[PDB]
This record gives sequence, structure tokens and C-alpha cells, in this order.
Amino acid sequence: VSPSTSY
Amino acid sequence: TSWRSEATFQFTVERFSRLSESVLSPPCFVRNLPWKIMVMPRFYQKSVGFFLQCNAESDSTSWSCHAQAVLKIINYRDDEKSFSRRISHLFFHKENDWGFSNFMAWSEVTDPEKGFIDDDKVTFEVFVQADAPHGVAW
Repeated sequence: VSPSTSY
Repeated sequence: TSWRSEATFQFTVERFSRLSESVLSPPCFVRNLPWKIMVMPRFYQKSVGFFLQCNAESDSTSWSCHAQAVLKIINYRDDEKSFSRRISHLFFHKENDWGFSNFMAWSEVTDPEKGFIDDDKVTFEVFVQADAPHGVAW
């Protein structure tokens, strides 16, 4: 639903 | 050339139903930097993790590049049914990739009747439009 780093 | 400000590239992941670790595509050069598709299984219920990575192998900590992109999982039966999401991000050494851990449901992408998987292969696509990087080619 929300973007982020793969971390 | 590699200095291009935008490009569209694809990466087909094989034995997809059996994916267990993150997989990286070969690099596509845009603004003379290496961009890659990163895919990995996640669990919000299992989901497809889909990220765009930039200049990750470089030991530099001075670079940065803002880019917008369209991450898309290709539907081979009908292009209009391809699943896409847009992103906008300032890529740098501490945040060198960006995307969605829960891009789409694993059950949906692996459903043989949906049109995203064939012979256990799924194709990922990225259309990236990047600004001129900073801290690279001084």
C-alpha cells in the first residue's frame, strides 16, 4: 500500500 | 547512450512460484548509473516485493539521483491488465532502492488464470525517468 526501501 | 534521461527495461523471473530470496536483474544504464529490478517474496498473506535499485554496488557516499518511475508486472495475455504503481524518490547510498514490499498479492500473480505467469515465469518492467545525478561525474 505504501512505498519504502527494501530494508 | 547510457547518458539517456529515461529508459524502459524488463526482467523475467523464472521458477517464480519457488522464489525464496531476493533476485536482481542485470543493470540498465540511465544518467550513466546502473538501475536494477529487485524482486522478493514478502508477507504484508504472501506478497510480491518489487523495488527499483540505483547505483547500489558503488562505494561512494556522495551520490544522489532523483527519479520517477512506473513499476509494472506484465500481463502476457492482455497488456491493459498489467499491474502498475508509480514512485518518486531521491536515491542515495542510504536509500538506494525504492518500491513496494506488498506490490501485489502472491496468490494473484501466481494464479495461472490471471495472465501474469507462464511456465512459472513472471516479467517485471520499469520505466524510469531520472534527473541529472549529483556527486558522481563532478
